Amino acid sequence: ENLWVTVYYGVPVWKDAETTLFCASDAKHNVWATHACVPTDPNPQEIHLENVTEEFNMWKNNMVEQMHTDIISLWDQSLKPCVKLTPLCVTLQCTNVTNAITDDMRGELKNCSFNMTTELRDKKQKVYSLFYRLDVVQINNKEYRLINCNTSAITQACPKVSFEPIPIHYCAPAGFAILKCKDKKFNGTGPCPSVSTVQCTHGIKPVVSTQLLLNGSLAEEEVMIRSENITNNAKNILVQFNTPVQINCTRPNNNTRKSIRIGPGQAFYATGDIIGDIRQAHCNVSKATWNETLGKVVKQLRKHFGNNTIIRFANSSGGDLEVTTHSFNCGGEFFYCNTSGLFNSTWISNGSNDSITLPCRIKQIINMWQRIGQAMYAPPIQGVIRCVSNITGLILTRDGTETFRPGGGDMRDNWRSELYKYKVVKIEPLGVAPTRCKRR
Amino acid sequence: NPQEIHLENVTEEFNMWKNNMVEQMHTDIISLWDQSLKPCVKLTPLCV
Amino acid sequence: QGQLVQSGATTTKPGSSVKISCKTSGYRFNFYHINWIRQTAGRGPEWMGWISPYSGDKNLAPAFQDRVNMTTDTEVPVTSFTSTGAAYMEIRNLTSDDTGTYFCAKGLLRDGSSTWLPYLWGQGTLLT
Amino acid sequence: AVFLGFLGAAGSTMGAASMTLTVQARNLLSGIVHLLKLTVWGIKQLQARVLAVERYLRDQQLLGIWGCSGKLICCTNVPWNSSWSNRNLSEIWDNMTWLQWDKEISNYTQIIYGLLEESQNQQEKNEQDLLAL
Amino acid sequence: AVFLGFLGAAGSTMGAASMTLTVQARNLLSGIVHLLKLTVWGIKQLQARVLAVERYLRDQQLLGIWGCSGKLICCTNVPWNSSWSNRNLSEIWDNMTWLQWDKEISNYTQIIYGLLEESQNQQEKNEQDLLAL
Amino acid sequence: AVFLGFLGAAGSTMGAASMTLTVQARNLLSGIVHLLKLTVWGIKQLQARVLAVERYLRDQQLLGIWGCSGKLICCTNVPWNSSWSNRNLSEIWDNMTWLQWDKEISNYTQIIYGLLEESQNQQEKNEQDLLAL
Ligand SMILES: *[C@@H]1O[C@H](CO)[C@@H](O[C@@H]2O[C@H](CO)[C@@H](O[C@@H]3O[C@H](CO[C@H]4O[C@H](CO)[C@@H](O)[C@H](O[C@H]5O[C@H](CO)[C@@H](O)[C@H](O)[C@@H]5O)[C@@H]4O)[C@@H](O)[C@H](O[C@H]4O[C@H](CO)[C@@H](O)[C@H](O)[C@@H]4O)[C@@H]3O)[C@H](O)[C@H]2NC(C)=O)[C@H](O)[C@H]1NC(C)=O
Ligand SMILES: *[C@@H]1O[C@H](CO)[C@@H](O[C@@H]2O[C@H](CO)[C@@H](O[C@@H]3O[C@H](CO[C@H]4O[C@H](CO)[C@@H](O)[C@H](O[C@H]5O[C@H](CO)[C@@H](O)[C@H](O)[C@@H]5O)[C@@H]4O)[C@@H](O)[C@H](O[C@H]4O[C@H](CO)[C@@H](O)[C@H](O)[C@@H]4O)[C@@H]3O)[C@H](O)[C@H]2NC(C)=O)[C@H](O)[C@H]1NC(C)=O
Ligand SMILES: *[C@@H]1O[C@H](CO)[C@@H](O[C@@H]2O[C@H](CO)[C@@H](O[C@@H]3O[C@H](CO[C@H]4O[C@H](CO)[C@@H](O)[C@H](O[C@H]5O[C@H](CO)[C@@H](O)[C@H](O)[C@@H]5O)[C@@H]4O)[C@@H](O)[C@H](O[C@H]4O[C@H](CO)[C@@H](O)[C@H](O)[C@@H]4O)[C@@H]3O)[C@H](O)[C@H]2NC(C)=O)[C@H](O)[C@H]1NC(C)=O
Ligand SMILES: *[C@@H]1O[C@H](CO)[C@@H](O[C@@H]2O[C@H](CO)[C@@H](O[C@@H]3O[C@H](CO)[C@@H](O)[C@H](O)[C@@H]3O)[C@H](O)[C@H]2NC(C)=O)[C@H](O)[C@H]1NC(C)=O
Ligand SMILES: *[C@@H]1O[C@H](CO)[C@@H](O[C@@H]2O[C@H](CO)[C@@H](O[C@@H]3O[C@H](CO)[C@@H](O)[C@H](O)[C@@H]3O)[C@H](O)[C@H]2NC(C)=O)[C@H](O)[C@H]1NC(C)=O
Ligand SMILES: COc1ccnc2[nH]cc(C(=O)C(=O)N3CCN(C(=O)c4ccccc4)C[C@H]3C)c12
Ligand SMILES: *[C@@H]1O[C@H](CO)[C@@H](O[C@@H]2O[C@H](CO)[C@@H](O)[C@H](O)[C@H]2NC(C)=O)[C@H](O)[C@H]1NC(C)=O
Ligand SMILES: *[C@@H]1O[C@H](CO)[C@@H](O[C@@H]2O[C@H](CO)[C@@H](O)[C@H](O)[C@H]2NC(C)=O)[C@H](O)[C@H]1NC(C)=O
Ligand SMILES: *[C@@H]1O[C@H](CO)[C@@H](O)[C@H](O)[C@H]1NC(C)=O
Ligand SMILES: *[C@@H]1O[C@H](CO)[C@@H](O)[C@H](O)[C@H]1NC(C)=O
Ligand SMILES: *[C@@H]1O[C@H](CO)[C@@H](O)[C@H](O)[C@H]1NC(C)=O
Ligand SMILES: *[C@@H]1O[C@H](CO)[C@@H](O)[C@H](O)[C@H]1NC(C)=O
Ligand SMILES: *[C@@H]1O[C@H](CO)[C@@H](O)[C@H](O)[C@H]1NC(C)=O
Ligand SMILES: *[C@@H]1O[C@H](CO)[C@@H](O)[C@H](O)[C@H]1NC(C)=O
Ligand SMILES: *[C@@H]1O[C@H](CO)[C@@H](O)[C@H](O)[C@H]1NC(C)=O
Ligand SMILES: *[C@@H]1O[C@H](CO)[C@@H](O)[C@H](O)[C@H]1NC(C)=O
Ligand SMILES: *[C@@H]1O[C@H](CO)[C@@H](O)[C@H](O)[C@H]1NC(C)=O
Ligand SMILES: *[C@@H]1O[C@H](CO)[C@@H](O)[C@H](O)[C@H]1NC(C)=O
Ligand SMILES: *[C@@H]1O[C@H](CO)[C@@H](O)[C@H](O)[C@H]1NC(C)=O
Ligand SMILES: *[C@@H]1O[C@H](CO)[C@@H](O)[C@H](O)[C@H]1NC(C)=O
Ligand SMILES: *[C@@H]1O[C@H](CO)[C@@H](O)[C@H](O)[C@H]1NC(C)=O
Ligand SMILES: *[C@@H]1O[C@H](CO)[C@@H](O)[C@H](O)[C@H]1NC(C)=O
Ligand SMILES: *[C@@H]1O[C@H](CO)[C@@H](O)[C@H](O)[C@H]1NC(C)=O
Ligand SMILES: *[C@@H]1O[C@H](CO)[C@@H](O)[C@H](O)[C@H]1NC(C)=O
Repeated sequence: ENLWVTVYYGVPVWKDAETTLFCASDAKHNVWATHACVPTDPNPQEIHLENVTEEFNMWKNNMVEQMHTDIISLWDQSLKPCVKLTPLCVTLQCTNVTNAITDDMRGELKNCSFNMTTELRDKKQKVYSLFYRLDVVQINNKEYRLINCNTSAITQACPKVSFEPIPIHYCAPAGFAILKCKDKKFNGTGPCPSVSTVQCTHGIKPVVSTQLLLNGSLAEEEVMIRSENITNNAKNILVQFNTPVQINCTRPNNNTRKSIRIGPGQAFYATGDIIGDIRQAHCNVSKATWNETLGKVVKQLRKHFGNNTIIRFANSSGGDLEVTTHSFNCGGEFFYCNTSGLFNSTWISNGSNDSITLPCRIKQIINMWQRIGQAMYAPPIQGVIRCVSNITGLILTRDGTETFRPGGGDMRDNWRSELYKYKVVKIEPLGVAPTRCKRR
Repeated sequence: NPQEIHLENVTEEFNMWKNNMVEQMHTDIISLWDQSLKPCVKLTPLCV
Repeated sequence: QGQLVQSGATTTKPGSSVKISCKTSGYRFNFYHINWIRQTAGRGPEWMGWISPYSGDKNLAPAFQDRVNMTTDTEVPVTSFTSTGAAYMEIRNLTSDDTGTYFCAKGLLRDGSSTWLPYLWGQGTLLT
Repeated sequence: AVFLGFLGAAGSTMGAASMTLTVQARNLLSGIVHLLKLTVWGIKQLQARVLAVERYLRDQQLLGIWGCSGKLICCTNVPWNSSWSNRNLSEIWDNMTWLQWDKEISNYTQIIYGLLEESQNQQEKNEQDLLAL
Repeated sequence: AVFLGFLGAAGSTMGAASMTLTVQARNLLSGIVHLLKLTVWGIKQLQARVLAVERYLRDQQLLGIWGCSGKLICCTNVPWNSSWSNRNLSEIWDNMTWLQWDKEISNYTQIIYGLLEESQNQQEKNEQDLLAL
Repeated sequence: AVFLGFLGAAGSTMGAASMTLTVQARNLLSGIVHLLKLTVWGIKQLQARVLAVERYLRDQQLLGIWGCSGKLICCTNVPWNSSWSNRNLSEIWDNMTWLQWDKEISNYTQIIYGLLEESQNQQEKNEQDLLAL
C-alpha cells in the first residue's frame, strides 16, 4: 500500500555487451606473446548460476571477432622487427637437387643459386639455397623467381620466435563477466539451460589449421554439428568430435640452415642441403579410428537430412592451396596435406591394422590470408620434424543424396570451434524496487 | 621546493643490489637512446 | 501468464490404474510446485498432493499415502523465463468410489509461507 | 551456510538475492585486470583497467546524488507510482528474480532516477534550513 | 518550472544557482567522452577519459576529508572569519553570482580548505571518544 | 604545534600517529603525477596516473562495504577476537607503531575484512526493517 522506491547496489542483473578482453596465461618467446599476459590464477574460479537460463548465439559472438583481430595483430607485431627479404626477389638459376627418384618428384625441391648483396654495397656474391617448388615460378631456360615477387613484399620470421601455440585465456574487465554454456548437448544457439560464470575462459591454443581442427576441445557426449543455417549449403558445417582421432606428421628430410649475410645486420637463412635420404613429408592417421569417427559424424548428420538419405564424403573442389589441403604448422614448417584419402567414402542408409597416409607438401613463402601485399618467409627448420596431435573436429561443406567436402580458409571459424560456449555480459549492479521502507 | 620529510624514530632496511630503481633507469636510458635514434639517417649506403 | 492443459477424459472400471497428464506453458516449470486436486461428488474437494518439479520432492495426503505415484519429467527451455513441463498422476488400488473431476494446479509463489498453494489450475478431466 | 558466489543467486528470488549484495559489490573493481608496455596485449589490459574504474564511478556518482553514498540498501522518499509496476510486495520479493524484474521496470528506470535525484537535492535544502537555528 | 540547464544559472544569484546544483553535478563524469586503438584520435580520447575521472576524484577526496561525502550542501563547524569577506548574507545570496563570489574569495580558499580539514579530523576524534562508553 | 609532515609519525606510537591521519590521507591521489604524448616518458606518466586512481579506489571500496565511507576513524560492531592479538589497549596505542602493529596483525587482516563486510550488510538489512514502520 504505502510503497517507496528503495535502491539496491550490487544486484545480480546483466546485459549482453561487447568489451575488450585481455589475455591470461600460465607461467623462449612465441609469436602469441603469452609472456606479456597476466598470470592465470591456479584456482580458476567457476561460479554456477542455479536456476539461470541464458540465450547464446555463437554466430554473433564478438569474442571470436576480437580473437580474430588479436591473432592477426600478434603476427603483425611479431614480424615487425624482422628481416626484409626484398633483395631475395632476384633472378634465380635453379637445378633439380639429387635423388633421381620417381618421375616428377625431383622438381618438388630445387637447388637455386643467385647473386646476392653483401655487407659492402658495391660487391656482389654468388650464393645458393634449396627452395621448395611451391615457393618459385618459372620465367620461360631454368630461371626462376620467388613466388611472392609480383604480388607482395616478404619478411622472414625472426628465427628465435616459437610457432608453437600456447594456451591463451581470455578475461573480461571488472564489471563484466563471462558466461559459459555447460549444456553437454548444446547446439551453439538458443536457450542454454545450464549456465556458469567465469573470470576467464579455459586455455585456448591459437592453432590455425584447415579442414581438420587440431588439438582442440572435445565434446563429452556424442558429436555435435554446428551451422547457423544448416539448411543453407553456403554456411560451413563445424563438427566436433568427442573422441580424439590421432594424427602423426613428419618431414623426414634432415635439413641444414645456412645463414647468408645479405646486408649489414641482415641475414637470410637459406636451406643448406639434406643430410641423408630425400623422402616425402606425410601424415598418418589410424585407418580404424578414422572410419569409426567418420561414422559418428554420419549419425549426427542424419538428424538434419533423414534416417533414409545417403550422405557422401568427397575431397575438396578447388580453391587456394591452403584451403584444398589440411594445411597447418608442424615444428615450424607449414605442411599442405592432400586429404583425398580422408574424404572418399559413401555411406548407405543403414583395415583394423594399418593406417592411411597423407602426402603433404611444404611451403616457406606463405601469403597473408585476408590481405595482399604482405607475405611471410618461414625460416628453414634444422633436423627431422615430427609432431603428434589429435583431430578434434572438422570444417565441412555441403553442395545442396548428400555430399560433404571440407574446406574453410577463414581463421575465425577456428576460434568459433572453441568460443562457442562463452558469452560476454556487463553487470548492472544498481536496482530500484518498491518496499514499505521510507527514509528518515 | 623539493619537499623532504624526515621520519623520526624510523629505521628502514636497504639493499642497493636488489633495488629496482636502477633496473628501471637502465631500461629507461636505453629506451631514450632508442627513441632518439629512430627518426635519424640510416648510413647503410656508407658500407661501401 | 501460464497454461496447464490436461489429458483426456479417461473411462475405466475398478481395479485398474490410469495416468493423468498436465502440460505447462508460459512460465518456468521448475519454479513452482505442481498440485493434484480431486473434486468428487460424494465428498468435499480433496487436496491429493504436490510435487517439486525442481527438487523432485513430493508430499501428499495420508488418504493417498501408498496409493498414488506423482512424477514429472524435466522441462524444456523456451526462453530465459519460459519453459514447457509435464506432470503425471497415478492411482493404485483403484475402485469406482474415486470418480470425479481431477485438476492440476501449480504453486503460488517461489518463497514464503504460501509457496505450494494451488494458484493456476487446469481445465480438469472427467473420469469413470 | 549458503554462499553461492559471485552472481550465484541471479536466478533466485529478489528477496533472496538481496541478502547477498556484498558478493557482487566487491567484484566490480577487482578481477585480475607492472610496467605499462604498449604491446598488443598491453594496450588491451590498459583499456580493461580504465574501463572498470569508469563504469564503477558512474554507479557511485548516481548513489551520491541520490543520498545513498556507501549504501548497499538505502531507503528513499520517492513513492512507488503503481504505473511503474502494479505488482504486490510478496509476488515480487518472493517470486521474481532481479533479471526478470529489471526487464519490466526498464522503461521507467530513467523516470525513477530523476525523482530520486531531486528528492535528495530538496532534502539537503531542508536539512540546511533546519540547522539554520 | 525553470530548469535552465547545465551552467544555466551561472549568471544568476548565488541563492538561485544553489538550488540547481544537481544540474552541474551529474555532468562532471559523463559527457560523451569500444576497442582502445592508439590512433591520433584514439590517444586523444583516452586522455579525455583519464582526465575526467582524475579531476572528479580530487573534488570527492576533498569532500571526504571535510566530512561532506555524498553531499551537495553540507554545513560545517568552521566559523566565517570576516577577513575573508565582510559582506552580509543578503548582499551575497541575493546579489552576487558564484563567479564574482569565487573571484573575491579566491585568496583565502586555501585557508578555508585547511580549517575544514582539521575540523573534520578533530570531530571524528570526538565521536570515537563519545562512543567509548 | 607539531605537524611532522607526510608519514612524519611513522615511527611514533599508534595513538600519536592516529591524530594526524589527514596528513597521509590527502597525499594518496595528488603528488605531481597536458597533451597525452606516448613518448618513453609519456607512457610512464600515464601509468603513474592510472595506477594512483586504481589503488585509491580499492581502499575507498573497502571503506564503502564496511559502512565507513568518508571516515578516517570509524567504529564497528566486530568484536576483537583475542586470538588476533592478546595485547592490551595501553601497550598498543602508547607503545607500538602502526608498522610493527601491521606486522603482527597481518595474518588475520583478511579475516577481519570479512567480518567487517558482513557486519555492514546485516546492519543495513536491520535498518531497512526498522524503517518499515
Ligand atoms: C531455484 O528455484 C527453485 C524453485 O523455485 C527454488 O526451490 C524453492 O525454494 C523455496 C525457498 O528456497 C522453497 O520454499 C520453501 O518450501 C519449504 C517446504 O519444503 C519443506 O517441506 C517439505 C515437505 O514437507 C520437506 O520435504 C522439506 O524438507 C527437506 O526435504 C527436501 C527434499 O528434497 C529438501 O530439499 C529440503 O531442502 C528439506 O531439507 C522442506 O523442509 C518451506 O519449509 C519454506 O518455508 C519456510 O521458509 C520460508 C522462507 O523461505 C518462511 O517464510 C516460512 O515461514 C517457512 O519458515 C519455503 O516456503 C520451495 O519449496 C523450493 N521448491 C520449489 C518452489 O519447487 C530454489 O531455492 C532456487 N535456488 C536458487 C539458488 O535460486
Ligand atoms: C538575470 O538578471 C536579472 C537582473 O538581476 C534578473 O531579473 C531580476 O530577477 C529578480 C528575481 O528573479 C527579480 O526580483 C523580483 O522582483 C519582483 C518584482 O516584479 C514584480 O512586480 C512587477 C511590478 O509590479 C510586475 O510587473 C511583475 O509581474 C510580471 O511582469 C513582468 C513583466 O516583464 C514579468 O517579467 C514578471 O516575471 C512577472 O511575470 C513581477 O511580478 C518581486 O515580485 C520578487 O519578490 C518575490 O520573490 C522573492 C524571491 O525572488 C521573495 O523574496 C519576495 O518576498 C517576493 O515573494 C523579486 O523581488 C527582479 O525584479 C528582476 N529584475 C531586475 C532586477 O531588474 C533575472 O532573474 C536573472 N536571470 C537569470 C536566469 O539569471
Ligand atoms: C620518538 O621516540 C621517542 C622514544 O619513545 C619518543 O620520546 C618519548 O615521547 C614520550 C611521549 O611523547 C615521552 O613520554 C612523556 O614523558 C614526559 C616526561 O618528561 C617530562 O619530565 C622530564 C623530567 O622531569 C622533563 O625534563 C621534561 O621537560 C622538558 O625537558 C626535556 C629535555 O630534553 C624535553 O625534551 C621535554 O620535551 C620537556 O620540554 C618532560 O616535561 C611526561 O611529562 C609525559 O606525560 C604527559 O603526557 C602524557 C601524554 O603524552 C599524558 O598521558 C600524561 O598524563 C602527562 O600529561 C609523557 O609520559 C617520553 O618521555 C619520551 N622519551 C623517552 C620514551 O625516552 C618521541 O616522542 C618519539 N618521537 C616521534 C616523532 O615519534
Ligand atoms: C647445389 O648446387 C651447388 C652448385 O651451385 C652445389 O655446390 C657444389 O657441389 C659440388 C659437389 O659437392 C662441389 O664440388 C666438390 O668440391 C669438393 C671440395 O673441393 C671436392 O672434394 C669434390 O670432389 C667436388 O669437386 C662444389 O664445390 C660446390 N660448389 C659450391 C659453390 O658450393 C651443391 O652441392 C648442390 N647441393 C645440393 C644439395 O644439390
Ligand atoms: C598439438 O599439441 C602437441 C602437444 O601439445 C604438439 O606436440 C609438440 O610438438 C612440438 C614440435 O613438433 C614439440 O617440440 C619439440 O620437442 C622436441 C623434444 O623436446 C625437440 O626435439 C624439438 O626441437 C621441439 O622443440 C613438443 O615437444 C610437442 N609436445 C608434446 C607434448 O609432444 C603438436 O605440435 C600440436 N600440433 C599442432 C598442429 O600444433
Ligand atoms: C602469412 O600470414 C601473415 C604474413 C605476414 N604478415 C602477417 N600479419 C598477420 C598475418 C596473419 O596472422 C596471417 O594471415 N596468418 C596466416 C595463417 N596462419 C597460419 O598459421 C597458417 C598458414 C598456412 C597454413 C596453415 C596455417 C596464421 C598467420 C601466419 C600475416
Ligand atoms: C641430421 O644431420 C646432422 C648433421 O648434419 C646430425 O648431427 C650429428 O649428430 C651426431 C649424433 O650421433 C653427432 O655425433 C654429430 O657430431 C652431428 N653432426 C653435426 C654436423 O652436427 C644429426 O644427427 C642428423 N639427425 C638425424 C635424425 O639423423
Ligand atoms: C603416432 O605416434 C605415437 C608415438 O610416436 C604412437 O603412440 C605409441 O603407440 C605405441 C603402441 O604400441 C605405444 O607403445 C607408445 O607408448 C605410444 N607412444 C606415445 C608417445 O603415446 C601412435 O600409435 C602413432 N599413431 C599413428 C596413427 O601413427
Ligand atoms: C626436374 O625433374 C623433372 C622430372 O624429371 C623434369 O621434368 C624437370 O625438367 C627437371 N628440372 C630441372 C631444372 O632439371
Ligand atoms: C651473377 O651476375 C653475373 C654477371 O656479373 C652473371 O653472369 C651470373 O649469371 C649471375 N649469377 C646468377 C646465379 O645468375
Ligand atoms: C604473379 O605471377 C603468377 C605466376 O604464376 C600469376 O599466377 C599471378 O596471377 C601473378 N599475380 C598478379 C597479381 O599478377
Ligand atoms: C540448434 O538447436 C536448438 C535447440 O533448441 C534449436 O532450437 C535450433 O533450431 C537449432 N539450430 C539449428 C541451425 O539446427
Ligand atoms: C536458410 O537457407 C534457406 C535456403 O538456403 C532459406 O530458405 C532459409 O530462410 C534460411 N534460414 C534462415 C533462418 O535464414
Ligand atoms: C532415426 O533413427 C533413430 C534411431 O537410430 C531414432 O531414434 C529416431 O527417432 C529416428 N528418426 C526418424 C525421423 O526416423
Ligand atoms: C580430388 O580427387 C580427384 C580424383 O582423381 C583428383 O583428380 C583431384 O585432384 C582431387 N583434388 C584434390 C584437391 O586433391
Ligand atoms: C591428391 O591425391 C590424389 C590421390 O590420392 C591425387 O589423384 C590428386 O591429384 C592429389 N591432389 C593433388 C592436388 O595433387
Ligand atoms: C512411479 O512410476 C515410475 C515409472 O517409471 C517408477 O519407476 C517409480 O518407482 C514409481 N514410484 C514409486 C514410488 O514406486
Ligand atoms: C505516475 O506517473 C504519471 C506520469 O508518468 C503521472 O501522470 C501520475 O500522476 C503519477 N501517479 C502518481 C500516483 O504519482
Ligand atoms: C511471478 O512472476 C511472473 C513473472 O512474469 C508472473 O507472471 C507471475 O504472475 C508471478 N506470480 C504471482 C503469484 O504473481
Ligand atoms: C516499454 O516500451 C516498449 C516500447 O515499444 C513497449 O513495447 C513495452 O510494452 C514497454 N514496457 C513497459 C513495461 O512499459
Ligand atoms: C582571521 O584570520 C586571521 C589570519 O588569517 C587571524 O589572525 C584572525 O585571528 C582570524 N579572526 C577570527 C575572528 O578568527
Ligand atoms: C588577493 O591577492 C592579490 C595579490 O596581489 C591582491 O592584489 C588582492 O587584492 C587580494 N584579494 C583579496 C580579496 O584579498
Ligand atoms: C576467534 O576465531 C576463531 C577462528 O579464527 C574461532 O574459532 C573462535 O571461536 C573465535 N573466538 C571468539 C571469542 O570469537
Ligand atoms: C603468520 O603466519 C606465518 C606462517 O608461516 C607464521 O610463521 C607466523 O607466526 C604467523 N603470525 C601470526 C601473528 O599469527
